[PDB]
Amino acid sequence: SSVVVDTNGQPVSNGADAYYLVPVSHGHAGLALAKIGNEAEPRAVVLDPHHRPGLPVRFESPLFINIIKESYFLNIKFGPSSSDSGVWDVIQQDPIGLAVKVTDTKSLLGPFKVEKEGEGYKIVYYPERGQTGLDIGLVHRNDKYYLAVKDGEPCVFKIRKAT
Amino acid sequence: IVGGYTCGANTVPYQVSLNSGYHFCGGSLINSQWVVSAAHCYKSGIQVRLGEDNINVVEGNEQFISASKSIVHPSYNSNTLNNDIMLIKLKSAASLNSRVASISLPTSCASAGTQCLISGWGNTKSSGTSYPDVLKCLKAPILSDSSCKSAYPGQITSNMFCAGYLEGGKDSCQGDSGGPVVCSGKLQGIVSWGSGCAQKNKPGVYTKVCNYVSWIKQTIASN
Repeated sequence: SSVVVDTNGQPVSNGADAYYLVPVSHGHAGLALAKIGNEAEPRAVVLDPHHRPGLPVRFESPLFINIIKESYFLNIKFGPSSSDSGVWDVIQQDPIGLAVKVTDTKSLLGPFKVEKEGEGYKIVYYPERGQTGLDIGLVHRNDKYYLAVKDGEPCVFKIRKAT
Repeated sequence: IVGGYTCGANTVPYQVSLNSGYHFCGGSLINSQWVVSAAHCYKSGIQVRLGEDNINVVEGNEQFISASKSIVHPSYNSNTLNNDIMLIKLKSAASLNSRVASISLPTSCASAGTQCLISGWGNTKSSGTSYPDVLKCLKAPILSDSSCKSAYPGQITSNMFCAGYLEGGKDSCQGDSGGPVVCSGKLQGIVSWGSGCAQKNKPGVYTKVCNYVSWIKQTIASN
């Protein structure tokens, strides 16, 4: 339930600021979009070795507070704060499985949490708010790391403010 | 506060700031040594500023008193946002003046359509962010529980009410959490949450303080 912190030791803001997720296990990797299955348009959220420091995200909570706690249920999104595209969700899709993807809507409370993990943070997906979490990790397929549910095997990020 | 106005020095003397190296939450002074805020504002070694109107000045008839105790509601439901109330015991009673006074707890629950005063130092924009220097104020009416549960299917419990404008323009916003909602001169609400700020059909949700007065009085009695 501590406050989520960026690399400069500042609390992460509620929607106001965008942050690069920086893997600590893949220096050359950054966040981006890839196609999955039969889709014309890229909708799956990937780490790309070919792409640092990454597309930046916002962490968003309906709570009228401008700090993020590890305990808050979040929406994570690419793009501007208020807008309703680039909102993260998990979709069961081959060949990846429980894949992190973007969509054009937003729920009141997101299904994601940011949690201290060893030396940094992991994203944890919650299919429902009462239940325990599913760490988000990486599926190496067709030369990239698709973000997807891999419990016990999280991808660790530092949160760098885009500035 | 979006669509609000400058309160003025002396205007909201029961408003406090919760501080841990920075402002993060509003609160309400309910007696010389007890503050109400949101359970979701809970943080270790909170320091309360009182008598501040300008949040970025180091002096001005002000008091900075550490919490001695920060007591979240023992039913606080971080999944449902239910029972979103916290009492803070101050380590020393505040000294009272033009800018520092307590609000009292309500006799009874406020009814839909009653006008209220909401105050804090949160964001003043619907899209983007502008944080004020001075405390801002908003008159916001209470909405029916049918109007509220409608706005937020499944989420409105018995310990919540909606205030504001389903038309948009005017609402609490990020940084106002834990601050006062005062109706007929009593603390009726605590700023909790809403879908965005000042959007159509997406009003503010406030902790229903009338439901908690027995607990507050009993928690003060015992602590």
